[PDB]
Parts: sequence; structure tokens; C-alpha cells
Amino acid sequence: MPETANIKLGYIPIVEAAPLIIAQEKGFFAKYGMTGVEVSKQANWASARDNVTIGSQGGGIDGGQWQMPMPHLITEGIITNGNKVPMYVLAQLITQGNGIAVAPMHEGKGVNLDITKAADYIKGFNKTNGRKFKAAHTFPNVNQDFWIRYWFAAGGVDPDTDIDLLAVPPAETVQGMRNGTMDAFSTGDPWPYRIVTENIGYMAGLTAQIWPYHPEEYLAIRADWVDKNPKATKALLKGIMEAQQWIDDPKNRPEVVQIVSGRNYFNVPTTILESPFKGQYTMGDGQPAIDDFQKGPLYWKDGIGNVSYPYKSHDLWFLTESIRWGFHKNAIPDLDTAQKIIDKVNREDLWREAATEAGFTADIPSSTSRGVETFFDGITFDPANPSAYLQSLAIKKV
Repeated sequence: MPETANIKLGYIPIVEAAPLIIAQEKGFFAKYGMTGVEVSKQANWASARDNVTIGSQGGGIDGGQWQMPMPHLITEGIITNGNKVPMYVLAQLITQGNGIAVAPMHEGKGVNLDITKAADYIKGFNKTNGRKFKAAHTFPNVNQDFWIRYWFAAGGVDPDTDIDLLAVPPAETVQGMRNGTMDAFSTGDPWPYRIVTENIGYMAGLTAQIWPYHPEEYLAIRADWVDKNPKATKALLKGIMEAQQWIDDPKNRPEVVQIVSGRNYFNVPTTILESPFKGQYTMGDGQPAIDDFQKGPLYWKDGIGNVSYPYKSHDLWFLTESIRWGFHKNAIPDLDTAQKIIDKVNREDLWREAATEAGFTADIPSSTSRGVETFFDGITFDPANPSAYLQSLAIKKV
């Protein structure tokens, strides 16, 4: 019996939110006693951040969906103006379902997955086209900022000095692309489908290509709530695990799409989500379309290991990449400090415990590390030596 059947979890209306919505709507949360879960739509990431800092009692949220390393940054008060609100990372919600969109003006320039040959074109855009190449994500220092930064830098473009990388709302960004004032957009489903079908732009590449089966969105809840309600926390985890398993069975995806697209959730036409849930993406710019289930969003198991289990080696990559770009210079000055933060935030042990109790022992990874990670450009990240990873990178601020 959970200590409480209630909790307010925030979500952003994108495919990464699926496990939360499905766990609620298909009764997986209820199956384990969590009959009072409120899946609350957040206006944007800044609002989500603010709402978890105030907690449910103050009218906000107890936890929810997050881009990494938001839970860690909030725990240390780094992005909350010093207001430290400890949080626990409990499960990875999904992998893939993200990608980089580029404006039509850049077609035929080689601005695809590997932009190496187009680097000079991008770097000299102000002289040749009247403005610095402009790219956007919707929140700094997290997932989507990292994806586009890695993509730019892998090809020789410094995302801080060579272009204008800004935090801009998604709708405003797409309008900018339509108006010809925005050049690239680090986004995710359902945006790519609309951008391409409405001829607003093309997809340079999917994160599924940049880093196959990469860590992405996570479930994280305030530490004070989890410490007070350990049983309820494990119940929520089991509900999420079952929802993830359910979502990954192709037979259930039409219903998954119908549910999340509903008026009370995403409130969008199912047509813009049907394709990606089959791993089908029209890429454009003369490149072949993608038609591979393994390249679409995955919620339970991927080609390497278990999606849901939160590998500490992935938390390490996010903080290592934060260090790469000189983010939070005073708060996270070294890798030792990063590991200390990870050891207080990542609660993979609770995922293991919940999985064991639920009878999913066969799906539990044998280590807290998924081993050496390989990016599309040949660079490898060995969790045992993040220093070597950083030193192997051409563009960085350390």
C-alpha cells in the first residue's frame, strides 16, 4: 500500500511524455495503487522548473518529465537562483524521438548529419547572408541544447562563437523558420513531421543517428517527496515500466497515438504522430527517408540495453558535456564534483528494487554503466575515463 495515492507530475506535450500519459490513461498507475496521479501540462521548461521548486503544496508539481541534467541543477540550486531543491532521477522515459531541423535556404549545402564540408558556409553566414547563422532550442544547458551543440561541433562549428544559439519558444522558432529568420531548430516529435510536411524546413539528422539509443528524457521527483513516500515511489516506477513495455509493442501504438494526441493532452491531429511511432521520417534535402522502428522513439528496450533503467554512466555524460561547454563553472568545476552530485541524485537502486518486486528481474542491467558509448563521428565516451573523452573533442571550453 503506497503511503499516498496522490502526486502531481508535470509533462511537456511531446512524445517523451508518453509513459506518464499512458501509465495514467491505461490504468498502470492505478494497478499499483496510485489512483490519484495528476499528469499536469507545463507551459514550458522554465515553468516546469518553477513548479517543481514550489512543489505541489505551493500549487506546483512534485516531479515529472525532465531534460537532463535539470534534476541535478535544481538539486544544487544552479538554475533556481540558489534555491536548492533536491531531486531524484528514477527512470529514463524514452530514447530518440528528437532531431535537428534546418531552414530551406540551406538545402543543397551539405548541412546534413555530418556538416564538416558546410562548416565554413555556416561560420561566414553573417558576411555572406547578412546575419550570423541562427539556431534555437527551448531551454539552455539541457538535452536539446546538447544535441545541437554536439552536431555543430562535430562538424567544426563552435556553437558559442560561430553562431547565435538562442533559447526560443518552439512556436516562435517555427514561425521564424517560416519567415526566413531562423536557420536551425533542435526539436523533437511531433515537430519534425509538421516542419517537413508543411515545407517549413528539412531534417538534418535525428538524434537516433547522432547517438543511437542515447539517454534522453527522465522521470525525477523531489527528494523530500520520495523520502517520505518510498512505497508510492516504487509503485509509480512499476506503472511507468509497464506503460513503457506496453508502448513498445507495435500493436498498441495506434492507441498510444490516439490517447496522447487527445484534446486533454497534446491536442493535435493524430496524423502528425502516426509516422514517427513507426520510425518513419521524411528527412528531405534529397536524403533518403527513414523507415526503421529502431530509429523511432523507444521506451522499454533498445538495441544496446534497457531504456528505462537510468545508467549512472549517462548522468555522467550529461555533466561531462556540461563541463565541456563551461556551463556552471563555479558549481561544477570538476568531474569529481559531478560524480558526487550524481551519487546523490541518481536512484537507479530504486529502479532495480521496483523491477525486482514487479517481476521484471530478467530486464535488469548487470551494471550501473552501459559501457563505452559511441557517437556518429567516431568519438567514444568511456564512463571510466571522462577526461579522455573531453580531451578527444576538438571544440570545447575546457
